[PDB]
Amino acid sequence: FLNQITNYAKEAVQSAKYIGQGLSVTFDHMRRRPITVQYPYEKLIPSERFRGRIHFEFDKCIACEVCVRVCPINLPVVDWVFNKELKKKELKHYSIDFGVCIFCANCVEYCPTNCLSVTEEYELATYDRHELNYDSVAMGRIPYKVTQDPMVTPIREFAYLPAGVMSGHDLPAGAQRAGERPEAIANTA
Amino acid sequence: ILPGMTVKVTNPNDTYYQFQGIVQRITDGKVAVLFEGGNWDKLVTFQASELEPVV
Amino acid sequence: IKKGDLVKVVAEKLANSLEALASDHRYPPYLFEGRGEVVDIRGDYAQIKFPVPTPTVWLRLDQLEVA
Amino acid sequence: MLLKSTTRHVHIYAGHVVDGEVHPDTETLTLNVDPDNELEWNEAALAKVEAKFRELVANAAGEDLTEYNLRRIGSDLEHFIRSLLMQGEIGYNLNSRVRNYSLGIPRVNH
Amino acid sequence: PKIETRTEPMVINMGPHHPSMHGVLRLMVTLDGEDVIDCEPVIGYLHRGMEKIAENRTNIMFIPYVSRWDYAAGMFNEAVTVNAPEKLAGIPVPKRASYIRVIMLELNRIANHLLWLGPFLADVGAQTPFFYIFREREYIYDLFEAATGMRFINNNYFRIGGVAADLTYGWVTKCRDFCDYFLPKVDEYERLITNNPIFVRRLQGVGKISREEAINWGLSGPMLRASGVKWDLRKVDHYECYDDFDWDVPVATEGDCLARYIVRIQEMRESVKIIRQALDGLPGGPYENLEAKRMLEGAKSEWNGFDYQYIGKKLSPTFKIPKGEHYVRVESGKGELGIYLIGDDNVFPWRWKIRPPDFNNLQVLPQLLKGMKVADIVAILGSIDVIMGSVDR
Amino acid sequence: GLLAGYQFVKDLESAGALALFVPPEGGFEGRYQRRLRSKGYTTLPMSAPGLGDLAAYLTQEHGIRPAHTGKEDIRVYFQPPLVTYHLENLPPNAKGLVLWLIDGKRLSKQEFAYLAQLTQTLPKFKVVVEVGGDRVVRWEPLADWVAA
Amino acid sequence: GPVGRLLQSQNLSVESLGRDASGVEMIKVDRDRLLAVCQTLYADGFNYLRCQAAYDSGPGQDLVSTYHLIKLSDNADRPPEVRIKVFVPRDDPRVPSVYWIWKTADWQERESYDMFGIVYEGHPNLKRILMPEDWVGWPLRKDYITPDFYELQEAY
Amino acid sequence: PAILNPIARPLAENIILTSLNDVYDWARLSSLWPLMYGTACCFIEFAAMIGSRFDFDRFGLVPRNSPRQADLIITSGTITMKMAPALVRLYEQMPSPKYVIAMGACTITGGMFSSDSYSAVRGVDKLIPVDVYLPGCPPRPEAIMDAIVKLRKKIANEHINERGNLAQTHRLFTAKHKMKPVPPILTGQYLNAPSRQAPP
Ligand SMILES: CCCCCCCCCCCCCCCC(=O)OC[C@H](COP(=O)(O)OC[C@@H](O)CO)OC(=O)CCCCCCCCCCCCCCC
Ligand code: SF4
Ligand code: SF4
Ligand code: SF4
Repeated sequence: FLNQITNYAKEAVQSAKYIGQGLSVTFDHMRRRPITVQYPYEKLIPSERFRGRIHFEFDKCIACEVCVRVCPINLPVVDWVFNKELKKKELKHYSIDFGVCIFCANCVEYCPTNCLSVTEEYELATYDRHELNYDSVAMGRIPYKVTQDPMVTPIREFAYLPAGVMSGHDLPAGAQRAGERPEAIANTA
Repeated sequence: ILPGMTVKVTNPNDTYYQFQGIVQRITDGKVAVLFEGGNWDKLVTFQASELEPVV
Repeated sequence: IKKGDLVKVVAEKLANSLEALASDHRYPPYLFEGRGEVVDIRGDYAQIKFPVPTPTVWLRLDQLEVA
Repeated sequence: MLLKSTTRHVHIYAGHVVDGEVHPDTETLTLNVDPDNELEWNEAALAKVEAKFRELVANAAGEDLTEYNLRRIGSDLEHFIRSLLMQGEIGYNLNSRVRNYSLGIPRVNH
Repeated sequence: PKIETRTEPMVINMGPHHPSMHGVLRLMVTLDGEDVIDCEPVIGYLHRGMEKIAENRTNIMFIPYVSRWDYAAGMFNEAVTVNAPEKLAGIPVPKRASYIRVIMLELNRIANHLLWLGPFLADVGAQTPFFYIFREREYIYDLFEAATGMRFINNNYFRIGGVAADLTYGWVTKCRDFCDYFLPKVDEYERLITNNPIFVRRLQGVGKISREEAINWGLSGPMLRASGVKWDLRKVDHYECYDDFDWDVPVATEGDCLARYIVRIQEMRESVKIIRQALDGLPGGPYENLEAKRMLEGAKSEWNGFDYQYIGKKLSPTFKIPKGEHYVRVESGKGELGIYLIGDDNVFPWRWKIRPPDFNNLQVLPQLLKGMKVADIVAILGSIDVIMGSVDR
Repeated sequence: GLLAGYQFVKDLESAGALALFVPPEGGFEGRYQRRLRSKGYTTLPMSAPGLGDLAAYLTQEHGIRPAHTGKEDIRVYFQPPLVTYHLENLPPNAKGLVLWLIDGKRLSKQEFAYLAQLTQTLPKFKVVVEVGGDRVVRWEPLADWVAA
Repeated sequence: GPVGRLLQSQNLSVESLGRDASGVEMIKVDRDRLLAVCQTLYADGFNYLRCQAAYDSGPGQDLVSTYHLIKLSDNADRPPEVRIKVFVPRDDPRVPSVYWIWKTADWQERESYDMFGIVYEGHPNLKRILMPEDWVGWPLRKDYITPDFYELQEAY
Repeated sequence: PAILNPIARPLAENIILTSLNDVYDWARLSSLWPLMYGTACCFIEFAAMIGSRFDFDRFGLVPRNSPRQADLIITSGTITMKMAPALVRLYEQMPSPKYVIAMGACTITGGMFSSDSYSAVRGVDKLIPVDVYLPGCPPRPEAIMDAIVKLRKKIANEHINERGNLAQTHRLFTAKHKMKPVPPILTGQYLNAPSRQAPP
């Protein structure tokens, strides 16, 4: 009967030591700096693979209706007419809804004359949904650069740090893309 | 510069270092640069003093 | 009736048939009179596409009407 | 079991409002038209909506009390409301806190 | 108020909100005190009708839908829906493309195993693995956003011939840094449980799933390994050259929540070892060495061939599949994923039967919730690792 | 805090177009937007990135193409000018109208002079454009921002 | 193959089929010999029921229900599997339940009854789980008319 | 008429009342207590903001599971019509100064389930009045913070004299029907069923 009492005392002192170790690691966790970012004061750097808005050009277009069949919902419409003076068709209007858009960038890939483009815009907040049918002259505007804005602070993500950084907040050097670009390898080696 | 020529970005502060692009249009002293990486065509704008012409 | 023609669905044969068992005893107003597209004709059945956001259905040949 | 089906404008409750609450009763269907400030109303179009609701509740006879038939009645009521809006009748009001065109946008005939 | 306390059993209706981490599920619990007698699950608040979507849809228009089937990893459904037509038509796949495929599949399996012990440890005790596990998954989010462009399922990345894109320049170096950093984080999570208070004694005898009952009920996944059955589907059928590296299947003796925890804890280290051996493989090295050997050497001398390419053959957007049925099996993070596809020489397929891994494992939940306490209900619901998007679909 | 008076209304009635610099961390233009309604102006929220062309949407009528899924045919919706139809059944007291653009960063400087001429052509509606701001609330003339 | 000879050894007349691409083979039983085939197959092996699919051969053809059976081992290279095909007409969709043999398809038959409308004799709980219980009609048929609702119309 | 869907046509204040209205609006701008409602991966994207990487707490928003102490609801995910009266009751059980932020492409419109679907609700604006829409499939958490910023810019537009809009009119109507009584629905009765242990 006494062995159960000694086992209970051993479990109690082990639980007290576990509580003390939890207090020790909690006091250890107060030493490190916070690793969060501020908005809209410290905006993240968009990578070359991160997609966004779809930009449309009205000059390098032939109205061939190829990317409409690639889209599962067929959101870009082609308002093409037939002209009797020429032998081809011309585009009149170009509209696309963005509230039902998946943003997967599949119509941009199947394009030989690169008529669609990827634009680094994600800040889209509107009080009404009826204005989402964007016009071609509205999609032909200049994107907002995060570098040229003097009020924001540029900070890269985890995979854009030189030689391996676990925090990625100070960045005292100007190096990026840890590795080597494939241009100096042909010069030296 | 003219729209339709190949330029190169040479800014050591930005992530895109020595990337060949295609100029789309010019307005307000800003140049739209179309990059060709992989199977997706991205368009990142820059300034007029950031790029250098490469034949 | 060919590929890509205007179709009109009548409701005189759909009282007691194999297509009326899966139907829930009622019919919407766009199925009586309106517009419908014919996708393809494989065998005796034909694929009917409706302008409403609804998946395409399959009907018989002796159940439609050209317009 | 309190059977009801409401989206934004029609409220078909299968009970009876005594003072401020409802009790389960399968003998009375209470209709509430446009509870939120989204459309301005009158006394003639609301009477036409009530007459269409009486016609729709007189059409559905000899059927079981389920959610599907009550939702179909509410959908026919909202379709009647949308066709009354498209007919050339009352519409939106510029007095709410939020203005979202849920039924349609004002367009031009010609 | 009318609260008449009688001597009848109380029916507890757990609503379909579940505002901690769970989706939509209406649980009706019938009890008579401090136990659980009966449990009734009601679903139907997340069913979107995926089988009607694939009735008139091609392969290039079904990728976001099949990635939005399951919202945990997603790339397993993409991997089986690029494996079904390439086996129906007989199209080969390069070895480097399958290496990239198995690397991305194991890297999604790492995040899928990481999103189980968060709420499972949050609903039983202290709420401080939450921020660190979400930081460790945000590392994978930033890695995948630098690699492909997005953090999870909204990512196509797969075609019939192969992968349309390629890896970036620093992705292999940051992946090596992540394999350097991920191992002490899982040793800390195993040391959190290998010497513990009554957390070990709380979930110690609540499940008690036997072998023959698990075979008769049809359990597949980590529960079958916790029961003591070595039925890893990657060992039965070699999916994409799975017989080249070292393997070890963690098998537990008894079937409980602690055993199901430590099997996934060991499986994290096994996946780390598999991706480390995959980085030890890669016949041709990173993209820098491949580009240097392409631009330095000749045009078609030794490097540029059939095995080391982007895709190998550009497939048509509207292509015809041969007539016949097909079924493939792939071990996923939850269980076994299968697709029963029937084609009849057309662009749109006839029948798209989907085999969900969690809908077959949810049948043990009426058997598991019997004679247990009220506080064990959420732990039992979190131990099976089910997803409402997989059981509703 | 800062007890703001009635000074934005006089600067809006003196000029034809104004540009205010707000902090983007929260909201501070709502106080002036409420003071405008207290003075007797009808506010109209509108987003500056999605507008198409300013002339065809503000003076004449346009044609919107809804996104069809192949179920319906190609249809066109005739949209009237927004500020004209807002000015038609406007007035309870007939004082004035304002137009507020939320995100005025994604715009070019070519249409700003046309908007500053359009708000001076018809003396019944004003133009308020928002800029991302620098640490303080300050107002500037839009014509001076165009000319400089 | 071997499963056809195993069925023929105990005096059972079935319809033998071939392989689609590789691996699986199909055995067709219509209405009556399914219980006897399952009883003589459970004694040899196939203790893990994989899945149950249901489809149509055409818009006016009959229902086809395919059960997937596979034998289990501790550590084997490639255990052989098989498919069992039931060709039931749509006038009387009566397929007998296999819940007492294997407890895997306890909800799969319920899902098939909700999708296509197959009445399974001997089912403990055959009700609606995917579709609502007040919702009538089978949504996954070749001829399914959708009623018009306010949430089911197009978004204006 | 030549105009479809027409719109019907619908002053000195004090400084102390203006300052009291500024204080009353600043309190709602500073507290902004949200509600966490999510059925899909958009709930995971919302929970990624609660972690210590983006710091969604620093604006004042604290996570609450109660639909009674939250002046803002955040609907997120693919919405089934069986969940639509649940969302209607969860919106109606909230207090009167409530706001709606709809996050996602399948929430604000039909999304991907707008071509061939019969169960997904094509738009949450048919159910609850949306104040700030948020396109994206899935949207960036910085875009969710931008929607929070636009909601904070929209809250300060309210007035203390025009506060008489947060109510619902009666418009009651009473009519009779001739429907048949339905048998009840199953409540429990799964394990101890007479057709489960005894084989028929
Ligand atoms: C300078 C002042 C510092 C004062 C700090 C003390 C406040 C700590 C009180 C603990 C609050 C939490 C109680 C939860 C405790 C908990 O949840 O686990 C209690 C745990 C229960 O274990 P079981 O559930 O296994 O036990 C019941 C079962 O055995 C049933 O058979 O064991 C105890 O009963 C032993 C209690 C020892 C508790 C020791 C507490 C003091 C530890 C720190 C000693 C500090 C010395 C400092 C020297 C500088
Ligand atoms: S954007 Fe490309 S695919 Fe679309 S119509 Fe223009 S040229 Fe053709
Ligand atoms: S990104 Fe996808 S959904 Fe959006 S327009 Fe392109 S093809 Fe259509
Ligand atoms: S919008 Fe995309 S991410 Fe959000 S619920 Fe829909 S499928 Fe999921």
